[PDB]
Amino acid sequence: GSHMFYFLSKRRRNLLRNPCGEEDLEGWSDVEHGGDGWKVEELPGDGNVEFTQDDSVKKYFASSFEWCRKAQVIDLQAEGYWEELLDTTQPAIVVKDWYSGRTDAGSLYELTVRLLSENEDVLAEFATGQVAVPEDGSWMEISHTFIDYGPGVRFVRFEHGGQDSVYWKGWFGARVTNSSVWVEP
Ligand SMILES: [Cl-]
Ligand code: NI
Repeated sequence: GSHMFYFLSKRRRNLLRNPCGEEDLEGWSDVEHGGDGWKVEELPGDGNVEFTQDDSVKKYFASSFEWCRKAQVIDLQAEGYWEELLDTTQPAIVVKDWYSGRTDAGSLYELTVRLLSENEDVLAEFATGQVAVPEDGSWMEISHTFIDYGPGVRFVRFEHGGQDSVYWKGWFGARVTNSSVWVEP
């Protein structure tokens, strides 16, 4: 009620802008448009129809027949995570993403998240490599929690992407949405 655990718990919030495409590609950088590029689409066109545990999620980004990628760099200090706190406490940095594909074509997904120093030094890294998206159209979560990452972390670089497995014109690639980065104690 006055301790750091309480405050970090209270200030926990997604630090990624525009996680679902409500603002199109706004807030996303190093946007790479492989094939026909990224396209924001709405939930239930139907199919497998899952997106459970969060009904606020209405849209997703769909990738095409060559890699579509996009990234965001989060300034932890600017969001109020004190340099001293980051350096000695190294509080949990939790990154999550949701991906799915179509039932009429396979697709691939990849996530790379890095903790960077003030000068873009790569201090920590989580990387999925290329991942087979579920054939049945279901949404899959990926989650990684960075701990014990050492001093000097200032930025979180979140990068993800998708492509189809069929090389077809249109948007048959991996779909991504509800991406998150937050700090917890
Ligand atoms: Cl949140
Ligand atoms: Ni307290």
